[PDB]
Amino acid sequence: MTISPPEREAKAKVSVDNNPVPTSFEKWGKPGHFDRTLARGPKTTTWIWNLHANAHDFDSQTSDLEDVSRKIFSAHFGHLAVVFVWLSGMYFHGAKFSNYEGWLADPTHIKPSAQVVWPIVGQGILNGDVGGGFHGIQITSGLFYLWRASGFTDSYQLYCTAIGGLVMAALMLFAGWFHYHVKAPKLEWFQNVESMMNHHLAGLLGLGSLGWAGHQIHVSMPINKLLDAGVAPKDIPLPHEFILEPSKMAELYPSFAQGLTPFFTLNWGVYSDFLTFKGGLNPVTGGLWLSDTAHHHLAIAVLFIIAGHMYRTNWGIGHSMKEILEAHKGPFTGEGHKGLYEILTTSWHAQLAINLALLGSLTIIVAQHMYAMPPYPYQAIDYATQLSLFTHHMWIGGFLIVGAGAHGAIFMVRDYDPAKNVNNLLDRMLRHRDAIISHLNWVCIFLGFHSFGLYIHNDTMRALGRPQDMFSDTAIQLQPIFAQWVQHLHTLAPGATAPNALATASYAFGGETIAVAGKVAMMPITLGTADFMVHHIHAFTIHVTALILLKGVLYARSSRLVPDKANLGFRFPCDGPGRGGTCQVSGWDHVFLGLFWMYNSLSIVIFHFSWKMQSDVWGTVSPDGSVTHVTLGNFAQSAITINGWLRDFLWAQAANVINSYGSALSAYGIMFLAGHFVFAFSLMFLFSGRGYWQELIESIVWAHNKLNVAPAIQPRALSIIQGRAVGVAHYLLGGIVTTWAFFLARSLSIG
Amino acid sequence: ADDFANLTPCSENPAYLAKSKNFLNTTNDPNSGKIRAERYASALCGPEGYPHLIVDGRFTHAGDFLIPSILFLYIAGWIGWVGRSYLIEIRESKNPEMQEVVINVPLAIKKMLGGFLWPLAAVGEYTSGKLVMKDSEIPTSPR
Amino acid sequence: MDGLKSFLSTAPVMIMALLTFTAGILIEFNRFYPDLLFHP
Amino acid sequence: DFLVHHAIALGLHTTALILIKGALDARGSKLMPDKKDFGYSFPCDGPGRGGTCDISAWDAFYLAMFWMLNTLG
Amino acid sequence: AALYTHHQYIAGFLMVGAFAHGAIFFVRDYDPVANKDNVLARMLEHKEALISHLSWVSLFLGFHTLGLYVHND
Amino acid sequence: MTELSGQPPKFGGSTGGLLSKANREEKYAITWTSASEQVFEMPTGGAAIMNEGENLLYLARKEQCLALGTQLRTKFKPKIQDYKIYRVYPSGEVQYLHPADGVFPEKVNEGREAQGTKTRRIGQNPEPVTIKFSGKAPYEV
Amino acid sequence: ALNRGDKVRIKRTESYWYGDVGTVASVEKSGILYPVIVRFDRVNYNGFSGSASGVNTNNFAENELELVQ
Amino acid sequence: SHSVKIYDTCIGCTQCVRACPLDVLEMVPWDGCKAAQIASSPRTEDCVGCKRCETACPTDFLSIRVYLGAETTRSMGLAY
Ligand code: CLA
Ligand code: CLA
Ligand code: CLA
Ligand code: CLA
Ligand code: CLA
Ligand code: CLA
Ligand code: CLA
Ligand SMILES: CCCCCCCCCCCCCCCC(=O)OC[C@H](COP(=O)(O)OC[C@@H](O)CO)OC(=O)CCCCCCCCCCCCCCC
Ligand SMILES: CC1=C(/C=C/C(C)=C/C=C/C(C)=C\C=C\C=C(C)\C=C\C=C(C)\C=C\C2=C[C@@H](C)[C@H](O)CC2(C)C)C(C)(C)C[C@@H](O)C1
Ligand SMILES: CC1=C(/C=C/C(C)=C/C=C/C(C)=C/C=C/C=C(C)/C=C/C=C(C)/C=C/C2=C(C)CCCC2(C)C)C(C)(C)CCC1
Ligand SMILES: CC1=C(C/C=C(\C)CCC[C@H](C)CCC[C@H](C)CCCC(C)C)C(=O)c2ccccc2C1=O
Ligand code: SF4
Ligand code: SF4
Ligand SMILES: [Cl-]
Repeated sequence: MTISPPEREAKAKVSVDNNPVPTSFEKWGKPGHFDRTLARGPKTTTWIWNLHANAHDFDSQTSDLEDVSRKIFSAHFGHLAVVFVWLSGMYFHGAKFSNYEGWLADPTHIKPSAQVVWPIVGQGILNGDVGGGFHGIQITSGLFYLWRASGFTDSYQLYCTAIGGLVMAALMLFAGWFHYHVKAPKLEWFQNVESMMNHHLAGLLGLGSLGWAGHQIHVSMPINKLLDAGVAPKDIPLPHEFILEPSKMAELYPSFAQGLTPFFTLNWGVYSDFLTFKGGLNPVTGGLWLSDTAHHHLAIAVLFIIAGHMYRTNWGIGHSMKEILEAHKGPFTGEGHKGLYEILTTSWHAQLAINLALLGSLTIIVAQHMYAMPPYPYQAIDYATQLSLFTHHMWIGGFLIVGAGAHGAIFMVRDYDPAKNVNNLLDRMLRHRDAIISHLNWVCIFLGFHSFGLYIHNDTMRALGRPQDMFSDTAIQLQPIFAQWVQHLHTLAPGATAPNALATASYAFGGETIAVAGKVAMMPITLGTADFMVHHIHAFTIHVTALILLKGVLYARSSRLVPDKANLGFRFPCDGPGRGGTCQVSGWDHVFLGLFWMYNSLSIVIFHFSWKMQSDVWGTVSPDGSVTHVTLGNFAQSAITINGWLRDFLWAQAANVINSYGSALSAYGIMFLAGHFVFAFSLMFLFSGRGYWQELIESIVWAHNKLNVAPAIQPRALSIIQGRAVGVAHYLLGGIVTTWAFFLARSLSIG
Repeated sequence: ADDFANLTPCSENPAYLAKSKNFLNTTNDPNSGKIRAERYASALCGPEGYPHLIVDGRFTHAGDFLIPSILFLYIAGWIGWVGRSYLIEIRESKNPEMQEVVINVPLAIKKMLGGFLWPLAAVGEYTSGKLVMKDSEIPTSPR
Repeated sequence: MDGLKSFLSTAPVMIMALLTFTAGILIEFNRFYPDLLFHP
Repeated sequence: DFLVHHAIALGLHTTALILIKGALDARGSKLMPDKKDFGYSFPCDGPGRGGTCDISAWDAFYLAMFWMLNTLG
Repeated sequence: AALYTHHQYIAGFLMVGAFAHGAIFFVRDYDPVANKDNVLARMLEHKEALISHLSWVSLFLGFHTLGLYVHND
Repeated sequence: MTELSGQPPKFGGSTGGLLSKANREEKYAITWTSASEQVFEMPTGGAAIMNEGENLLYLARKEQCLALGTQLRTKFKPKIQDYKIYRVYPSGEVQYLHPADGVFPEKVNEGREAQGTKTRRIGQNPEPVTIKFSGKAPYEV
Repeated sequence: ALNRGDKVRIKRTESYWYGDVGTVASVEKSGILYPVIVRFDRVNYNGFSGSASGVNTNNFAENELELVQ
Repeated sequence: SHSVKIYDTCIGCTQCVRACPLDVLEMVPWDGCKAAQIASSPRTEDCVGCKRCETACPTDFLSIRVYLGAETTRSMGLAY
């Protein structure tokens, strides 16, 4: 019994249990309380690791689906509160430790900074001179550009935003506590997938973009209209003045003189001065027209709100997703989607696999769309922000996708019920897993031979003094003619298949060379032989990662080698040295290998992005009109060999990282070496096995017993699974930190 | 006599003098570089102008290793001795693993505060037979 | 309650508290007496 | 030269540690008291008794080869 | 340069092989009753101490050499 | 071993079943009776339906048969413990395999002769040097 | 000769607790090869990979236990 | 085929046989332990060497030992 509010249901499907778990601190001092195999306490050091390994494995703690659902819901509230703390921290550092107003007054002669370092042990050198007398660390997160597009002009608004973010974090934390301990919703409530979808479509995504269209129209658009006109930020009215004095809007947008009447009478064209379809970019800032983005958010809101009405809830109108799914079956696929509604309404891991896959794919789509259609003012000219945002979203997407593989496998081991999947899509997938995987295997072999092998052919031909026998734009050509054709279609579209659009959706497809200040923001990104070869590298590495994770899911129950793999679990090291050796058959080990292959794929993607943008897009433009690129168009002739990537990309561009000592970039050289060290360190865990280390520990325990200093909690070597987890965690950390230091030194040292 | 001829005093070394006129400020004190120059002008520099530490054991360079060595050893013996003492004391408490994982703050602080006498404590445990164990009473693996 | 004190005396909390205290010690010593390569 | 000599000392001592500990535990340890019955080289002893990957003396040779290459580097 | 590198690599391979075959001896040829209490068996009898002190000097050298290098960096 | 009887489980097929080894080398059979027509998991992937009454199923290995057997006796509300596993050769010879003497091997049964028993401890194996240049290993002597 | 509560040191060589000390829990009847049951404070390695602890009890013969107490 | 030996420290807890996924082992009458039973390995031709039995053994170092030997179609666990 804690706080007891009235009730708060209004003929709703809301159903809760009051006070199921009392608030108490005792279990805080009882570590491992949630696991029966842990509650008694430790006896060996393994006990510690598993305590962290199983902390969020809510299935393994309780068999009750309702309690698992409640734990998940409150954990989501806690995670949202963490994200709120982080975002308010960003806004606070923008308010109190940034040069934001100074940057806003003159964004072409000052570098954004929002982290000041204290002077100690010499590290004060990291406070590089970023312009206007400001000294700090140059940020590449694009926070300043977002804040300018939103219409921030003052430190006090950022400070108020940070305070609101802290209050929101407190609210989320209290909601998590409240819905686990005070009013915990029943399993019947979570399974209302139709209502949840209606609300997340019309309410979360639809009303979200509607309110943001409101802010963009009333705050972002007039304020940026005045900012780009050269008006000093202090002379611009505050956001609320345009709402108190509507004549300001009306003189910035004459349609406002007519008000809301054109909206309700379907006379929308009157609004054509602030709801636009310009395309292209803003000539002053290099970003997307904010009016275009406001019209975009308005249309997206209408779309999502309409979508939020498909599913039936309390009123007979709408769809049952179970019915729809059951109706989709064909002569090739047995019972079709029968059973999918029951799977996705009783299995958290199935939902999480779907959602991880789609959210990772979306994060990648975000990187790809934001680089070529730069949405924020002055982001495209800031090549460091451009590179950093692209690569960051890439990595997040890749990790989410690999997690999707993990949770497909966990579904197969823990929630798949064969009596509920008789001759449906999942069952037939299991029943021809061999065809699927043997073919994916062969496609990967073909894609590797005919992508990487082309590079090896070129390296060997060039070394043999035989340039005319290479795959290149000047020899044996591999032109990507379909991508060229679609680029041409996009360039012709404003005048034919997109009449009411003035410019292209993106200048990468072709057209003018948009440059702000002396640097190009965007220009046609042409595609040739090297681009063909690297796109097939991408297809190859993606296919191999998919091969690994899909094999992990489809064989998690069994294989010809191990027909009872399901009984062994999702996470386990092997089934012994027998059958020739069965190490790494688990779904967890497939995730473990897919991590490395995803890292490979994304490393190549981001290297391709960096080199192609530095060679053929980015650069400085003379007042005569001509363009001079950062790496002088070297991609076409150098990216067609492995030696070209080793010398003209890695070797040439690493000069900034390795010479960073003695300047504000010194920390990037430090972390370059740091990533290298962590990568090398991971090889100890990956190339060895725990038996050797357990024996070494035996000798060291003898040393301790000799002086009567051996611990009661006996030291054990890491488990096989944990050895692999540590190895891969360190491999990814070291390699990614290496590339991060490299990229930041490079993109910050190239104008 | 002419020992360490390959090196010269930093106050003699002209490269050190040129670089020390440019010693950066490591803290907020606008004199940190100047204090550093004055302080390091006492060591032995090399042709490049950086100080070189002599650790062969001569007391004229005792501050280059001997004094920090003594200091570290006192502190490290302190840490190890109080840790071992707490580890011993837990063993008589029925469930020692829990107090290894959930620390007995009062007992551990009592043990930590009494560590400044760890050399004499270790000598006493050596003479009394508490420090070292016998071979025939320690578990070993097959040979 | 006893639970909160026990949680505050767990190995991770205790080790991070000791590490933070030692960090403060070393940081402030090098703030008021920096650049001690050796003993004068 | 001083620093790299101590790096060489580390490399020599670590490779010797791997090799000597493999040799001395080749006949048996507490993880495998009967290891001499299994021979110099064998895959492992299975996921039991905690897991026993790279448990043989051949495996110690294999692990020490990396440190040999590192020291030579 | 090539001669020095060549011979040092050959010597590293030789050293690793010598220790590998010491291990193989212990696996295949060692007679504990004929070498009873002699120097060989006595080495085997305190193998914990040998391995442990090798581990200690390895840790010593590693910690402090990496520390000096990273401090200088 | 006379002639195997029993309906095949109701199943639409899969790619995970028998290969060339089954006809060239050897295959395996498992029979069992079920009180009801009911769903079970194929060790080769997917779901199948066992018939009410007798059931006869062919698999590629002995291990797949024993995995199906554990599933039968540990994953159905009334257990299925009457399953029999046979080895089948291309000549047609059928070799009854499991349960070997009509009694599951986990429980003692009179009449079984100890195989692979040693009258010593593991630590009492002889030194390998004492048996070198022979064909044996310390556990074989 | 052993009784419940006796502290004994293990002498089996191949046993995990050779040189370590356990306490006698029960003594089985004659005709059995290893009648003396000993319990230990330190678990052994027993368990599949990743298991929290191990087995802390084992049977021995009198010639394998050395009375300490 | 792999070799499977059963030494006299067997307590006859039957976990040997319960863990075997290929029915290599049996419980046969014996007299060395209280349970009056011991493990036997009459069908090592079907052994694959997964080591589940030893993973199940409780005695201080195993009473059942699997030594991998001459690899066959059966011992390599081949379905083809
Ligand atoms: C002071 C308020 C309070 C109290 C005393 C309790 C009491 C209890 N809770 Mg509850 N809970 C609270 C707040 C509180 N909760 C909040 C705010 C949430 C929303 C996240 C939840 C959601 C929740 C769930 C889902 C569960 C519990 C459980 C439990 C029980 C076990 C707790 C434990 O394992 O040790 C204490 C553990 C910790 C303190 C974790 C350490 C902190 C983590 C590692 C990081 C911090 C994240 C944090 C939640 C958010 C960040 C804060 C932000 C400012 C950055 C226990 C009786 C569990 C249970 O019922 O056991 C069966 C259970 O599953 N609680
Ligand atoms: C329009 C109604 C609505 C809205 C806005 C949401 C929104 C959300 N839901 Mg919810 N849900 C709803 C209805 C709604 N739901 C219903 C009817 C059900 C029952 C079927 C559920 C059951 C459900 C479950 C089980 C879960 C969610 C979760 C989530 C969150 C995950 C997505 C996210 O993090 O996005 C972005 C995040 C934000 C934008 C942060 C803002 C969050 C605040 C609290 C929302 C305030 C809006 C509110 C209407 C006030 C607006 C008025 C005015 C200020 C304009 C999200 C904030 C998941 C979650 O995270 O749990 C906490 C979760 O597991 N929903
Ligand atoms: C959630 C986002 C959001 C928010 C909260 C606001 C908020 C506001 N807007 Mg804005 N706006 C938005 C989105 C948003 N807008 C979008 C998407 C557009 C693009 C279409 C606009 C374009 C816009 C314009 C052009 C104007 C505003 C104006 C205003 C202000 C006064 C309007 C009002 O609320 O009075 C209350 C509204 C009413 C009482 C409506 C009643 C009038 C009609 C006749 C009723 C018809 C309703 C009926 C059910 C439909 C049937 C009609 C049919 C039978 C003929 C107000 C603070 C006005 C302003 O003040 O300018 C600064 C103004 O001129 N907005
Ligand atoms: C919304 C996304 C999401 C959700 C909520 C889950 C949920 C869950 N996952 Mg999953 N997964 C995800 C994404 C997600 N995962 C991703 C992105 C991946 C790819 C890496 C995976 C791969 C995966 C695997 C392989 C496994 C899980 C497992 C689990 C379960 C246990 C959680 C746990 O391990 O506890 C505690 C968490 C930890 C101990 C993490 C500590 C180690 C991290 C990686 C260090 C990170 C370092 C840091 C980021 C940077 C360095 C800082 C440092 C220098 C200080 C849990 C139910 C486990 C399971 O058994 O499922 C039932 C498991 O086996 N997941
Ligand atoms: C550069 C190192 C390297 C290389 C060459 C490979 C090679 C390969 N890996 Mg692999 N991998 C690596 C590192 C590497 N891996 C690491 C570190 C890991 C740990 C995570 C993995 C883990 C891993 C997994 C889990 C998988 C692979 C897969 C594959 C295969 C993909 C199919 C393919 O590319 O077909 C074509 C082969 C090539 C492109 C290799 C180069 C061939 C050259 C260019 C031509 C050969 C010339 C000629 C034959 C020379 C003959 C000389 C003459 C004297 C005989 C492929 C053969 C996947 C697979 O098997 O897919 C089916 C698979 O699932 N890898
Ligand atoms: C692991 C080997 C190692 C060693 C040998 C050193 C050694 C040193 N480093 Mg370095 N460092 C290392 C690793 C190492 N570092 C690494 C890995 C990094 C990267 C993070 C750094 C990065 C680094 C930087 C950036 C700096 C140093 C500095 C220093 C010097 C400062 C000494 C000092 O603070 O005065 C002496 C300090 C004390 C006496 C305080 C210690 C606290 C005591 C215990 C207080 C308690 C008193 C107690 C009662 C004892 C009193 C006596 C008692 C008996 C009565 C010193 C010579 C600083 C310097 O000035 O360089 C010359 C400097 O700025 N280091
Ligand atoms: C850069 C790569 C790398 C590193 C750092 C190590 C590290 C080590 N190895 Mg290893 N090894 C490697 C590669 C590496 N290995 C590879 C590729 C293989 C082939 C598989 C092996 C195989 C191998 C074997 C078989 C053995 C070793 C041994 C050792 C230890 C030697 C003693 C020593 O140096 O003491 C000092 C330790 C270090 C310098 C490393 C730690 C560095 C960190 C920074 C210390 C600071 C702690 C840090 C702050 C912790 C907080 C983390 C926090 C941020 C989350 C040491 C810990 C031997 C051993 O165990 O000796 C007893 C041993 O038997 N290695
Ligand atoms: C760059 C692209 C241009 C190059 C063309 C390449 C042609 C590729 C082959 C055509 C696609 C075949 C799938 C649709 C054909 C199709 O779905 O037919 C329909 C059929 C099922 O139809 P039903 O009548 O059963 O529909 C009932 C549904 O409700 C589901 O229950 O699907 C199957 O039979 C499953 C077999 C899929 C196995 C084929 C997949 C092979 C993988 C390779 C595909 C590469 C595509 C790459 C493009 C991104
Ligand atoms: C007391 C204590 C313990 C244990 C202590 C024990 C048991 C220690 C045992 C030590 C042993 C057995 C041996 C030690 C041998 C030490 C040697 C041989 C030191 C040699 C050093 C030399 C030759 C130094 C020389 C240089 C001299 C200074 C002579 C110069 O300028 C530099 C330089 C390097 C030349 C614990 C572990 C239990 C608890 C800890 O807190 C402390
Ligand atoms: C300085 C000098 C000098 C001196 C010298 C000396 C004194 C030295 C020697 C040296 C030495 C002395 C060295 C060494 C080394 C060693 C080693 C390197 C080792 C080894 C071994 C191995 C490798 C193996 C082993 C084994 C095993 C493992 C087991 C079984 C048995 C056997 C043996 C096989 C003089 C004065 C003269 C001159 C001048 C200078
Ligand atoms: C080195 C190694 C070990 C030994 C590693 C061990 C025993 C882990 C040692 C970790 C120490 C005890 C903790 C140090 C790291 C901490 C988690 C970091 C905490 C730092 C805070 C105090 C700030 C294995 O057990 C192993 C197992 C399987 C394959 C490979 C390997 C392997 O390579
Ligand atoms: S090597 Fe390790 S993972 Fe592989 S089978 Fe042996 S014990 Fe298992
Ligand atoms: S082999 Fe070991 S664990 Fe299995 S029944 Fe025999 S004595 Fe018990
Ligand atoms: Cl080249």
